Amino acid sequence: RPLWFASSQSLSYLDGSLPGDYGFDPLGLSDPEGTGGFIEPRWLAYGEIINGRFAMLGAAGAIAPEILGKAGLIPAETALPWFQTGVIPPAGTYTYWADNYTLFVLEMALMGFAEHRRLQDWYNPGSMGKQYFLGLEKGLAGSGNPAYPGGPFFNPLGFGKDEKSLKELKLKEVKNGRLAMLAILGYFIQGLVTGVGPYQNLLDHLADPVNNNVLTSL
Amino acid sequence: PDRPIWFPGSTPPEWLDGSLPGDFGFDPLGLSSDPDSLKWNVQAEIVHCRWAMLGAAGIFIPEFLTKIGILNTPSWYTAGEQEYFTDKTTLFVVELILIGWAEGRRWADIIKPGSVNTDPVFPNNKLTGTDVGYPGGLWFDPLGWGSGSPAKLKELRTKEIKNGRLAMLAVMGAWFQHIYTGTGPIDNLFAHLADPGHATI
Amino acid sequence: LVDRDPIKTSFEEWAKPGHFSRTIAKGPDTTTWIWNLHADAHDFDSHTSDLEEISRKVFSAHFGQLSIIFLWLSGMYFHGARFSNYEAWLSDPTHIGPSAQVVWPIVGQEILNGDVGGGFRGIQITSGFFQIWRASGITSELQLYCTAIGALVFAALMLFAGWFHYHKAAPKLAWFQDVESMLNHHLAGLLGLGSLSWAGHQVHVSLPINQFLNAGVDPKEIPLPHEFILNRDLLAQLYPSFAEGATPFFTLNWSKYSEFLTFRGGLDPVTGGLWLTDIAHHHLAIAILFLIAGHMYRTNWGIGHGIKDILEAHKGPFTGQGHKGLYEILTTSWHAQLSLNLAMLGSLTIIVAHHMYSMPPYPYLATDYATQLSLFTHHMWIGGFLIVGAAAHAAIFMVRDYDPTNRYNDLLDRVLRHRDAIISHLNWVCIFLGFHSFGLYIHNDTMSALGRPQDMFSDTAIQLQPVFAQWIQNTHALAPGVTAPGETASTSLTWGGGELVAVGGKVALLPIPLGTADFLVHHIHAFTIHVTVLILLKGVLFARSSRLIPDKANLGFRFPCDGPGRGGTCQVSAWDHVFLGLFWMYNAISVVIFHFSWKMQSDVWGSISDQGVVTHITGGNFAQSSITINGWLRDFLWAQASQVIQSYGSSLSAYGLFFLGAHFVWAFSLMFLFSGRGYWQELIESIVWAHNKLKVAPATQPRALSIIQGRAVGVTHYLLGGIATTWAFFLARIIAV
Amino acid sequence: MRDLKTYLSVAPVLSTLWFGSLAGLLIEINRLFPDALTFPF
Ligand code: CLA
Ligand code: CLA
Ligand code: CLA
Ligand SMILES: CC(/C=C/C=C(C)/C=C/[C@@]12O[C@]1(C)C[C@@H](O)CC2(C)C)=C\C=C\C=C(C)\C=C\C=C(C)\C=C\[C@@]12O[C@]1(C)C[C@@H](O)CC2(C)C
Repeated sequence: RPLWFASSQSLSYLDGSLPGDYGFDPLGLSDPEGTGGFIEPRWLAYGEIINGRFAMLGAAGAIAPEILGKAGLIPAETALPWFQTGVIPPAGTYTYWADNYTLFVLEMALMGFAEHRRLQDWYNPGSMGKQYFLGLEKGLAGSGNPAYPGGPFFNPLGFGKDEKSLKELKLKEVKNGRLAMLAILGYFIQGLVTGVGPYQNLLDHLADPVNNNVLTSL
Repeated sequence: PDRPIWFPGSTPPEWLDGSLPGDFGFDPLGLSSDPDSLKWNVQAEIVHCRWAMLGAAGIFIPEFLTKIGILNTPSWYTAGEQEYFTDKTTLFVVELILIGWAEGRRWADIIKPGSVNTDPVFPNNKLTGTDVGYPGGLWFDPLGWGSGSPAKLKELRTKEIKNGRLAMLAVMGAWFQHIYTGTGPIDNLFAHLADPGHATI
Repeated sequence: LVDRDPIKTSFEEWAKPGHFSRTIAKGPDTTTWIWNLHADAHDFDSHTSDLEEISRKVFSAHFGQLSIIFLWLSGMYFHGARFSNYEAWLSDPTHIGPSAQVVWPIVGQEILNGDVGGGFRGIQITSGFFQIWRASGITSELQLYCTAIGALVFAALMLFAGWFHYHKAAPKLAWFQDVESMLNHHLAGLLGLGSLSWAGHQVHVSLPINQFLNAGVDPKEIPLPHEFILNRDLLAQLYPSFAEGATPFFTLNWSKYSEFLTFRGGLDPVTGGLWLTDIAHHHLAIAILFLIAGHMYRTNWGIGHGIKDILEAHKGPFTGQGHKGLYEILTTSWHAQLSLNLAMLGSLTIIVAHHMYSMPPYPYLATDYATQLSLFTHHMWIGGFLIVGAAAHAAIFMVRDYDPTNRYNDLLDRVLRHRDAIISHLNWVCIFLGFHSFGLYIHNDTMSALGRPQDMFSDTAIQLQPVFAQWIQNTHALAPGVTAPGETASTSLTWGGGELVAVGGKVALLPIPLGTADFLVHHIHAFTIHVTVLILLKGVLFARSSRLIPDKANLGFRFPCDGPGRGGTCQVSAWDHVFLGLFWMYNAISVVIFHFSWKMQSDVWGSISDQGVVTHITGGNFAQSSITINGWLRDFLWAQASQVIQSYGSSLSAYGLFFLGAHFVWAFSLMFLFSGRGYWQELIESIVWAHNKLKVAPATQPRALSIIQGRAVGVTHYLLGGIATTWAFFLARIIAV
Repeated sequence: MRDLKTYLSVAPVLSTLWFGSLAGLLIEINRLFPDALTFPF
């Protein structure tokens, strides 16, 4: 298998079982000696998968309204950059059907339900399919792997029928999640130093690369 | 053991075995680990529930009718500042004496059950209850719905307990709403229904 | 290297006092059990012999200490926002006394709410928090409230961390013994990054706000700190170099930043403190130096040094094997590290106390005499206590953890083989210094009493000039332009430059002369310090054995005696040597603080007039009156105590009450020190008899205090009374004048 | 909790509570009737 900045200490426990495993662990955080707290290989893998999925959702979300605005498809009042759409009211705000703090409570309640159910699945596997939950507990039984629950709800199309195909799709998901996390970091830091939309950054760079660049922006 | 729990997937405390009505295994701090505290807390919860239901009715029904104009009763917040036929301390003393006689016999039944079930004046009259907290008898249970199979009793007591908890929450909410918004509880509901998006804290 | 859930969180151990010990947990047959419960509360080594458990217990208590400190800081910041006249003081620092405490009127105690200026009534504080807040750019009370809220949050976080790292995930022993990583992190991150962050804050917030304040602008009209960051035009107007941005830094054109990064030296005439640009440059340089220093010790990547390798390479023909084996001692015993750290911290505290007064770092601090005196005395006392604790824990390590069979060290072995010569030489030095330092005072007193002023050791009859210190003062006064070309003025105004700084009609700092009296007082200081060192080192060296008691190590570190045999063996333990050295530490620190107070009141502090004539507080009588003991008794103790004994009926009556209270507490301690246990045990027997007569005899039999407990109570009450007396006297004297 | 109630009956905690209540009562009494030198009733 290919290796990327592998080390003798890292290779003692990264044998390639996990998806997207290249032996990269210079700091040795996944060292399975004295595991505890939040420093644990299984929890770290689960956190990486979850963060990658959320960044994949967020990477396209922060750019989707922007590119259609320059394309003349949606009204210009809704084609705002991610940092002005109301996330930071000092940076700009937009009036929705309810005030931002009211939306925050509803979002917190719904996400609390979802994340508490997920966490309780993680702590004691197979628990969510026992107690009556509007009759929806039949499909929320999980599959024994916390990061890949499957089932009729989370796997409607029935993808990954073949084990090798499932392995390949898991590898693609991991790679795309890492790329999305890098893209999100780029989003944040580019917005910090330029103050304009990332799509505008790309358009400015394509206008000319020698005048709109790191050497000219910093 | 298979009853629904407040926190699905968790393990209920040992001292809560689901025998009591309205039992969902919610006791994070273990305030009723020993049985005596369990009995005392059950009695306190029952009393709080009934008082709260009476208070919720007396707060919300009068205020609803005043808004629509059938009656012209004052606000429940300021109902204590009106002038009545006598000084308020006299009414407080009368209340203290009467409720001291009433609650005094209730204290004895908790400590020593089955000792205050007889009429002091006319011995022919007795209370028919057998459980602490449910006195029974013709005085308190005239319709006779308080005795029967254990399933019926458990269902009825669970209904009473849950309704009492809801009433406690509603009364606390009304008090804090009047503290903060400075307006009647019914007005708050109409304001919320007018603009649900923005009529908020 | 952590363990999942080592110890269950329960209230079971709360209901069983003394669970940490097998003997104490049995039950209170007598009253000695209650006292033994508290004396062994934090001795983790006695509870168990496992090093990992002791390390885990030690790690958690520091979190509680940090939480307590954060709560203290939160209270200090909150009181300055709600019960203070900080805003009024900000517009007139030279005529308003800081105050941050008010009193409820109940029993006539509202007289303590004296007038302090700014339309406020309260107690005048001398902790110097107002100057710190001004130097940080704080203007309103909202910022103080936010700081208090943040400190409360940090205290809660520290408490939660303390609970977590003991009941949920406790680190293993191998984690604690990573000394190289700990040193690297505490050098690069804790110190260097903190200095860098403070330098950034001073550059971006303190400098413009302080410049606006020194310009005389109303504090309510000064732009908020965030306005200097969002609007670079304001900073460019204040400092033109800010218009270029960070380009000069990355092109090594650092000369452009000379406007706000200077090397001036001296004091700011407007405020009387150091230039803030100098402080910012100093913090930047210190951050760079500490960041470089944190990359020395080896870690998982090969490059660096091994502390064991460094230690093992140093040995000499006089010392044998040298430093081999010292690495294992310092990585296995908690007491030796504690002793070393305590000694270093005490020395650093004394150095800080000496440095703060002659180089005022805060605005309007030099002209606040009470704050200066309070800070000096407080830091000196703290340093002395820490220094004593160092020797105490060194003796503890010597008694307990010393083991030549498995932890042999050549340097420690050689010291223990010639301790007699060290002790005898130190004894001779102490006797010589005592004779030739204090004896000159008695000679002066006798000659003055006999009517022969021409035969005294004084500046007019027989001079004893400190020629060496005067040479240092002359060299430092001429340092700029010769040996420090980049400096404009000297580091301190006390070197003897000749320039005087006056702020608000008062003298901030000026050259301090040295004469015959300074010689005598400095040699007195040396004598006292040498005696204290002698006592502590004799206690440490003879902790295990001596010619009198060969098996002293078997009796332990804290035992009263070994009977009346061999003529008497009272106070032979190492604990008794600390008990005896505390008195000498008290003596030395009291003499030092008296010297400081009299010298500053007589030769430095004062008022200046329009024509520029200085009138000191006491009129410069230190030179001719301090050469005799009668002079110290009369012109210092008798003359300066009229402020505290005449404070009744005014806002300073609390100091007058504390004077007598501390007198009583100090005098009360002599009962425990001069008496013995047998008399009090025999007296109790008669008292118990009458209780038995009336059926009121307790089952917990009353017992007299042990010998060690009695000595500890005596020394504690003695120190408390003396320090409280000196505190009340100093504050009452310095607040009024 | 029985063990929590046991810890509240230990001597220092009970003494602290008793003395705090006592001091509060005395302070309130002196606040209501200040500067008392003789018993007038
Ligand atoms: C049965 C409980 C109950 C109910 C139905 C309401 C209902 C209402 N409250 Mg309210 N409130 C409650 C308890 C309750 N409160 C309590 C206990 C407090 C004290 C913290 C408050 C404090 C409060 C303030 C300060 C304000 C309201 C306001 C309002 C109104 C606008 C909605 C809103 O912002 O709610 C916000 C509600 C909360 C912050 C409390 C949390 C909700 C509690 C825990 C009950 C949860 C509901 C329950 C679990 C669901 C099942 C019951 C359902 C059938 C109703 C609305 C009519 C606002 C108003 O006047 O409208 C114009 C307003 O300004 N409430
Ligand atoms: C970083 C600082 C530090 C740390 C962590 C320790 C830690 C330790 N020291 Mg120690 N020590 C220190 C500094 C320190 N010391 C200093 C500076 C000195 C010199 C004064 C000493 C002198 C010293 C001696 C002499 C002894 C220790 C001992 C010990 C060990 C047991 C502690 C114990 O049981 O105390 C229990 C704590 C108390 C009983 C509290 C004391 C109460 C104080 C003195 C009175 C405060 C008065 C107060 C203002 C009045 C209010 C009262 C209120 C109720 C109204 C422990 C490992 C003992 C040891 O190792 O024995 C084997 C021992 O005998 N230490
Ligand atoms: C309720 C308990 C109790 C009672 C009935 C007595 C009774 C007596 N004591 Mg006494 N004593 C007590 C507790 C008690 N003592 C305690 C706890 C101490 C230690 C501080 C002493 C120390 C003491 C001395 C040193 C002397 C007496 C003497 C005497 C006798 C002279 C009368 C007198 O007022 O002396 C004065 C009584 C005192 C100064 C005691 C102080 C008051 C204490 C602190 C009260 C504490 C009560 C305790 C907390 C009970 C808790 C009750 C709770 C569980 C409900 C008298 C028989 C004298 C005597 O004749 O010698 C035999 C004498 O010289 N006592
Ligand atoms: C009980 C209550 C609050 C409950 C608190 C809870 C949930 C605590 C929960 C937990 O403990 C558990 C379960 C388990 C533990 O491990 C953890 C915690 C989390 C600690 C509210 C109200 C409790 C009590 C109430 C509601 C009181 C009612 C008042 C009345 C009757 C008023 C009547 C009047 O209004 C009229 C009718 C007309 C007016 O004119 C006059 C007046 C007099 C104003």
